[PDB]
Amino acid sequence: KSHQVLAQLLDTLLAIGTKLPENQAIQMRLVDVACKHLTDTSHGVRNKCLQLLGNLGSLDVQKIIGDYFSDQDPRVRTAAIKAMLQLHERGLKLHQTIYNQACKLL
Amino acid sequence: MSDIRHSLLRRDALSAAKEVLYHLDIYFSSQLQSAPLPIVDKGPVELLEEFVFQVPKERSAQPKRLNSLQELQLLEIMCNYFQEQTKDSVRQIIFSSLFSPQGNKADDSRMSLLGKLVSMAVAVCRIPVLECAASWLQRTPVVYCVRLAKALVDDYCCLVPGSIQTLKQIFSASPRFCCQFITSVTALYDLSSDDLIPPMDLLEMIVTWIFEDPRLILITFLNTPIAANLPIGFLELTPLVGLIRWCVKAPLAYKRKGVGMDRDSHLLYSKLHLSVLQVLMTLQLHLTEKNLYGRLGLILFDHMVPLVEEINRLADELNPLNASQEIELSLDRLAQALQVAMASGALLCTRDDLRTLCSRLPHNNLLQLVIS
Amino acid sequence: MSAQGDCEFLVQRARELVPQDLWAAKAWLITARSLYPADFNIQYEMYTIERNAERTATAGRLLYDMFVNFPDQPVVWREISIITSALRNDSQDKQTQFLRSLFETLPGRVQCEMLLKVTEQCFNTLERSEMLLLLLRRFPET
Repeated sequence: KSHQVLAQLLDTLLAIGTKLPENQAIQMRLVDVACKHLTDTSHGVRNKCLQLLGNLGSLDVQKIIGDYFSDQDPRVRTAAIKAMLQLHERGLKLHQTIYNQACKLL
Repeated sequence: MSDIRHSLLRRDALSAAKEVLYHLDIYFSSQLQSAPLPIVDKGPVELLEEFVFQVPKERSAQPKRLNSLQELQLLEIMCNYFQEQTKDSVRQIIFSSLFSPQGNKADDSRMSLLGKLVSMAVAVCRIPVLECAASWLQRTPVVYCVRLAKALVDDYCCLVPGSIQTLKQIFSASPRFCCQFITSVTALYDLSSDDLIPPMDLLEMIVTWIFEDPRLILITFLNTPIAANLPIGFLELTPLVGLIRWCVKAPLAYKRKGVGMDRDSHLLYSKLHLSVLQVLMTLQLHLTEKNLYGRLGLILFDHMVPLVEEINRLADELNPLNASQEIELSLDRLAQALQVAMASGALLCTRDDLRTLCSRLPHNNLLQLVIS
Repeated sequence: MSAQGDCEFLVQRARELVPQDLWAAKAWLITARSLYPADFNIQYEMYTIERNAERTATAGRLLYDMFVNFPDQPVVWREISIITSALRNDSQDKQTQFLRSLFETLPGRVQCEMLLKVTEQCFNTLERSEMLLLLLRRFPET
């Protein structure tokens, strides 16, 4: 229930996922549950969910992360942009549609 | 008619062609119902020559107006009239002189004008002209019709970049013309020059034909029985064996005697040959239970023998080392086409006709296995 | 002509060059007489098992003839039945949707007819219950 414990558990889940990157089904479960808790009112929970989506993700996820470029909390917006950047660094080819969304954030 | 041609030639500013079309329609109103096939009437031939080729009934006569721009306007007006004439007589009279002989002193200029007018009419969506074009090769000379169709296709695609898609759209809308263009394509695919190798636009047109023109081929096959070595032109759109043999042997025959275009396009030529073979097999499957008749069996009419001879001519000089695979592929494709044609039940001989024809074919393991 | 063994050898050779020479595949799989049905085991099935539009029609018409001649290919029906239970999730993901479509690409009636053989021999309680439910859903009065 609590937000600090939920965020810390999401951190733990991120650690477990990074410990097993070769495992695919585990990462799909992890991104699914990150998407599930992505609507929490706590900015920390959304930050950790976006970090999970950035470090772990099929390469849909860009749209899910892209939706949170309009989040009211600025640090959630930074977390979403960093998640997209980390997705790109992992090898994902981002869409041109991200350009207009990022242009508004400047 | 010289007098009618002279009377209709006046007022070239969009009025001469209209008057000529009206006179031709009045003259051939009964002809539109009696026999509106792709034939050239000698009465309106002079009018067509005068109002389009700028040449009256006399070959050395004074041209209609100053020609060029006036001639172009007359051609446009005549095309508009023929497309909206709602009768095959006018379009046939205008265009049929291009390849079907008319026995006239000015028949060459009339033929050039008819070819230009037929190209315009095909581009102006004159369905009756394109539909009659299929019937043009049914009884008139096939070499001249193939040459005219090839010239029109080259003008549409080779000379005009990007207009090939419009030609493919017209062929889809006029499947009779698309089916009649298969013989012209086969004649123009002798692999004796760079233009003989189909381009990317030609490949797209071939794909469009395989998707749609096969229905026209089936309709034509249902219209009349599949004859073996018909008079001077059947236009059955079944030159699959010769086209496959030419395309597969293009990197071999072309290299033997341009060569680089066919040699570098080996993958593209193989893909086109495979698509043509698939289309032919689909057509044979469709025309298998249908009354496609026997006797002929495979659609060769001695063209398979000419293709085998052409392959064998180049199979002895420079082929055995440089392009043995191409010759083997051509022989295998011809034998596979013959076998698949016999798979439709038309060829009622497992090895009788094969011994009659395929015995003289070149040496190939796949072809020998398919034959036997 | 009539050399059925030669026809089978030609079919095998075409299968060997199937990834490159697709024309011989069509010419051999559709070659009537001789060892035609004998060659319609991996040549026609390759088109039937393809992920393209061929599986929409070839599998629903050519595989039925093979099943009538020899009903020994129940793997497809079992795989479709297994995938059906797991296809109700990850709809947004492309891989799950692609797998579900590949499983269900065959006609429903043809799939039920093919799986009726497994249904009769469904010794497993779960398999028998699933088969009975599928039969009831396809035909309530069956």
